[PDB]
Amino acid sequence: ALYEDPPDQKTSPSGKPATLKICSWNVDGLRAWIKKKGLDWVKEEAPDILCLQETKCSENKLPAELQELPGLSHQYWSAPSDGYSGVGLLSRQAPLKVSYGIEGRVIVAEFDSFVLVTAYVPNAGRGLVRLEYRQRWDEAFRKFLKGLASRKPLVLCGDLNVAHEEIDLRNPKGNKKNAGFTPQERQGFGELLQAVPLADSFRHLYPNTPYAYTFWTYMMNARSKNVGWRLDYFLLSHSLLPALCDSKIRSKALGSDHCPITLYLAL
DNA sequence: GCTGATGCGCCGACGGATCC
DNA sequence: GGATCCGTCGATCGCATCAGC
Repeated sequence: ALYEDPPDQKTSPSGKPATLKICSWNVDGLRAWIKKKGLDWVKEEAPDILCLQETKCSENKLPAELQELPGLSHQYWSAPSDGYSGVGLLSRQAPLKVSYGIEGRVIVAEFDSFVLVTAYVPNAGRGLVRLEYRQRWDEAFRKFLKGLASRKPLVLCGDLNVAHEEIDLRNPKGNKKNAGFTPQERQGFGELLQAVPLADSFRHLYPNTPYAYTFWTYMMNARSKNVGWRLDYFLLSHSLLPALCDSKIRSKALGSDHCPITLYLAL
């Protein structure tokens, strides 16, 4: 069954209008994604903040298009030290603080009224050869997130590399031993929401909506059949739920095997 | 400088067995 | 004997290095 995202709800349930638009995208390689017109999609979406994962591109190699972004001119990049991984954070307004780590996987940006964490969570790998690291990472991430000095509410977004529940992927039965849908990963997502605490923005608004995916394997034309996974999230502190207008899956924006996701907050 | 081979990280389809 | 459950296998992309001209 295919899916079409409901229209954009730009007003919080109390009736206040959105004032912050946040977009997150695993881009499957930034230089490729630019060549496939992904920057055209960003300009059409006009986010206040743009979070990229899997840039596979060090800063000296960022295409020049990236300094032709005047609405997103405060840019911060993090790649591993040892053409793989990599994350990026672009913002209309300069943040108050920017830090990296908890690897080239996490950027922390403090804005006026909240703290944005974008994350590219390590993959448990084919055959699960990296699942134990993932579980160790999950726990270090959690403890890092909880221990964020600021009393400001938390926005965490990006590629979290797990389909939380069976509703979040097409083939839950046959993927229960596969990376991204192990009991160990699902449990990890569960602990994060309660430990921190955090809420799954998309399902707080659409708790029963099936077939909403942010990832489709390139193989076997899985995207055309909407055979996919929900691997990309916005996660909110409980106090930011009143200001939550909508959380979107931009299924039609091409350029990666991940699609963009977008958050509308009313601050 | 540029190309192509190769290596690496990143499951849906399919075949066979069991169950009522 | 249709439905379901289980294990096996081939395979998309982007980017790196390496070899050659």
